Amino acid sequence: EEDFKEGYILGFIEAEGSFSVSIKFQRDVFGGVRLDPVFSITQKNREVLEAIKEHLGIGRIMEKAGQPNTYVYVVDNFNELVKLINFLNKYADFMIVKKRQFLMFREIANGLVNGEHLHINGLKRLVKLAYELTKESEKGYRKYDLNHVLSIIDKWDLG
Amino acid sequence: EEDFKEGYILGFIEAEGSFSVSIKFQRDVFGGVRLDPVFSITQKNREVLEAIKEHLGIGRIMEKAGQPNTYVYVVDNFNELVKLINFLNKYADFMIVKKRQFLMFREIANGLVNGEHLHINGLKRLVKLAYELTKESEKGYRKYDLNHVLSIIDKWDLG
DNA sequence: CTGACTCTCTTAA
DNA sequence: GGTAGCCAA
DNA sequence: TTGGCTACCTTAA
DNA sequence: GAGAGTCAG
Ligand SMILES: [Mg+2]
Ligand SMILES: [Mg+2]
Ligand SMILES: [Mg+2]
Ligand SMILES: [Mg+2]
Repeated sequence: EEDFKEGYILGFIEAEGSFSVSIKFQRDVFGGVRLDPVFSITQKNREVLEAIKEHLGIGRIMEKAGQPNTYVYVVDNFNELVKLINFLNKYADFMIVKKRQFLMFREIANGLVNGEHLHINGLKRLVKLAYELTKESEKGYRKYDLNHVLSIIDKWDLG
Repeated sequence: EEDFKEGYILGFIEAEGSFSVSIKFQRDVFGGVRLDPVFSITQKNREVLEAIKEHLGIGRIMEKAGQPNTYVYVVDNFNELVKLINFLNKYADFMIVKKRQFLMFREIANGLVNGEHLHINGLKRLVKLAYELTKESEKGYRKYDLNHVLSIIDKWDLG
């Protein structure tokens, strides 16, 4: 049964999967702030990343910078992100370890997938949701605090 | 599906599961050397460990020494170890990341279960298989090298 | 504006 | 993610 | 001899 | 496990 196989992935994602939304300051972007969603799984054994990549028909594999002979399975473009999300909604309910992260991650991805960040308030909202997301993880951090980012969005608006 | 749930576990085990066989020098044991098999999964989210434990009907949960507020799901007694192994043999075929570790782990666990370590040569073989196991691991280590352990067994045999 | 490659930072395995 | 010490059972 | 709680060591997430 | 820079597209 491949249901078992899909249980393998979801189980694998709960253990070593990663839902992240970076904030990149780009002057030519609306609001002067960009949100960049990135789902990924790191692994020494390139093999498993290959299966998953093949069973989901999305994402790419690479060498993890700074850690030679280690690989990262990544899926970040909007199109593949939707498929990824489509996939997880199916079992989201049994998601134990990372249910919240995903839910918050989906909310942001979809939000961008619906151009919510195309207006000031919309952008501020997603940015806030990104910081909430960080609060959910142990290994995450932020270069600048929320108010700082928000004050940059306001500066841009005055333009 | 209970099958999907079984895939969640196997996937979880491949990512963050642990198959270990410690060597402990105990002067009153046969060969002066003991091999101690331990399967375990560490996790901050105690919840997920509770499920797995409740689903495998075996193992225990504890806080992880040195890492307050982090938990470890451990299954090490011979009885539970067999059930654990019985479980994994089922899907052992699809195991990608840790297939070898398990196979080598099982060989040792079983070997002790059948008292193979009760005769010198038998004990020596399992000890060797343990070092092979460490070779398969990235985060493992040995306090003493193999020849040293083997020379302790020989010393004890003279007595 | 988004894609994606390069690089950086943290700790739970 | 993996080892090893100890002492009771 | 094995159980299992305590303490220690490493890096792949 | 997770965040940010840069520049081509
Ligand atoms: Mg991007
Ligand atoms: Mg792993
Ligand atoms: Mg034991
Ligand atoms: Mg891990």
